[PDB]
Amino acid sequence: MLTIGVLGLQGAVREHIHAIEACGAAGLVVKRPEQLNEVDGLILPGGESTTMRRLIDTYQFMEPLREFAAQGKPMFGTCAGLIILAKEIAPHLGLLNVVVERNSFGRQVDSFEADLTIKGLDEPFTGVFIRAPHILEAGENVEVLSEHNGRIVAAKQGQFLGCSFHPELTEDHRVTQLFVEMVEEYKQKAL
Repeated sequence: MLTIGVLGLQGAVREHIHAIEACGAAGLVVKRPEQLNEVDGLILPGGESTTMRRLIDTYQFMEPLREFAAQGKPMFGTCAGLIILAKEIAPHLGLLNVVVERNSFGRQVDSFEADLTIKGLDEPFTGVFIRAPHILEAGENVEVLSEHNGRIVAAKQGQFLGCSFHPELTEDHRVTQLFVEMVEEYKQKAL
């Protein structure tokens, strides 16, 4: 069976692990780069991308994360991790071909929920947005999974998955399951 990592340098990880476990996979909190060899896919979560990036440097994760990607292993950037996985205008990994802008809303108005139609899910999914990054543009190689008021909020590209909301702050595990299916799909093809 599958093991999915959650990068554990910064921010909350307990809910992501719970969601992974709820989908029938094993969860591992990844605190050191060598542990990437122990998982079949990786969630990159976090709340504070700048903080997260500084820690990524401190703990020397950047090149291991690039090698993990090169192995074909799925990676799911949620909320801040979307920033780490994708591009900015115009560093981090630049693996997912979308340009992302950091949140600009103040602390008293930076959160909302919205019911989303997500490709691959039948019933709407309650998206939890908290200082959500904004995707400004998606490349031609990127599959849009969900949009809300004209803004791309979930996207997929091969082994990469990204969303700007928190799919783990709910008891609805259908978005995590989409990711688990990508990992299962990698696991089947892996030689």
